[PDB]
Amino acid sequence: MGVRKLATIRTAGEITPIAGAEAIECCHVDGWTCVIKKGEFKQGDRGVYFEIDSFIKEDNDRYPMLSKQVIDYEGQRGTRLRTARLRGQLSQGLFLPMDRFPELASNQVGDDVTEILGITKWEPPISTNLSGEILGEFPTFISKTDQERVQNLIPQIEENKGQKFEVTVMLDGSSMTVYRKDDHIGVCGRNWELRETATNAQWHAARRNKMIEGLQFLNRNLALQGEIIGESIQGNLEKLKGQDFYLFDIYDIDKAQYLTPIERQSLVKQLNDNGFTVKHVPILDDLELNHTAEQILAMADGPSLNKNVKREGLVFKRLDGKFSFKAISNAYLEKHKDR
Ligand SMILES: Nc1ncnc2c1ncn2[C@@H]1O[C@H](COP(=O)(O)OP(=O)(O)OP(=O)(O)O)[C@@H](O)[C@H]1O
Ligand SMILES: [Mn+2]
Ligand SMILES: [Mn+2]
Repeated sequence: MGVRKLATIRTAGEITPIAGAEAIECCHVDGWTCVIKKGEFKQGDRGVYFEIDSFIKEDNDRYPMLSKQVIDYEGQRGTRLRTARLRGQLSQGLFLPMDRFPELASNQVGDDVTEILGITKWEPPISTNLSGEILGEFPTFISKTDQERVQNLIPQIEENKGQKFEVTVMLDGSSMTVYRKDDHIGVCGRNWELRETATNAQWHAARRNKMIEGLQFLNRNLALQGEIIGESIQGNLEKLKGQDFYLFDIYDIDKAQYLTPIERQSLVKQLNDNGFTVKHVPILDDLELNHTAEQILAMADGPSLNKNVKREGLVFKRLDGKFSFKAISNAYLEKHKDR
C-alpha cells in the first residue's frame, strides 16, 4: 500500500548504557530500540530514524557507518538496514542526529523525509512461483492489505487501552485477494490483479477451496483477503505440502470498509456450512488491550499454524474493524536474516 515512511524525524526516548560497551548506548525511538554512538543524542533530541527495510545508497560522507555492509541490490549500491543483535542488545534501524541533515533544518518532528533523502525500500524477493500474468492494476475500490507496526503506534496503543482485539497468527506467505464486483470475479496478489493460467498459484488456491463459487453464492461485492502460504512461498515456514489460502479479512466493496471480526467469522461459517472450504488464519483469544508496545511485542513470539514452528508474529484487529496493527516477532527476525 502506497509508500512506507521509512525515514522520519523522531525523538530520542530513554537512553540506557550497554554494559561492557562504553562507546555505544541504547536509544529508545518510539517502540523501537536502536544502538547509537555514545554522545550522539541526549534524551529529547530529534533525529532521522530509518526503519529496518530502508535501503540506503552508498555514501561515505553521510553514511560512513554503513560502508562494510554495502551490497548490490536492484542495480544500486547501498546498505539494507535489518534486525541485528549487538553485545546481546537488540538493535533495529539507524538514528542519526539532525545536524547531519542541513536540508532538514526547517522540518518538523514527525515529518517523512524518505523521498527527500532518496531512501528506498529493500524487500525479500517475490516467489517467482507467484509472479503471474497481470490482468489489471490492484482494484482502486479495494484496500490493499497493510498493517502498521506496533512500534509506530505508541500514542494509539495508549488511547486504545480497554479496547478489545481479535488476535490472529501472522502467516508468512503472500497476500492474496479474491473478490466479486458485480459481474466480475477476480484474483489478485499483493499488488496486481492476475490472469488465470495453468500455473497461476493464487487462481489455483482460489479454485481449490471453491472460493469463487463461494463469492457467487453470497452474491455480494466483497474482497476476501488472506495469505497464500506453503511450498515455494517465502521458504514455507509452516512446512505444508502444496499451497493453501488462509483468510484474515473481508473488505466490503460497496461500503468501503472491512468487515468486523464478528461479521467476518459468521460469513466464513456460512461459507463452510454451504461446502465452500475457506480456511482462516489461526484465531487466538481476544485481547483486552492494556499494554506497552514492548509487552505486545513479547506476546508476538509463540507457536504458528504449525505449532512446532515459531510464528512471524500477531495481527490485532479491533472488534469494530476500524483499527488494527501487526507485532512482528523479534525472535523471528533474528532467526531469519532474509526478513
Ligand atoms: N493474521 C493476519 N492478519 C492480517 N494480515 C496478515 C495476517 N497474516 C499474514 N498477513 C499478511 O501480513 C501483511 C502485512 O504485514 P507485512 O509485514 O507482511 O507487510 P509487507 O507487505 O511485508 O509490508 P512492510 O514490511 O513494507 O511493512 C498483509 O499484507 C498480509 O499479506
Ligand atoms: Mn515486509
Ligand atoms: Mn508478509
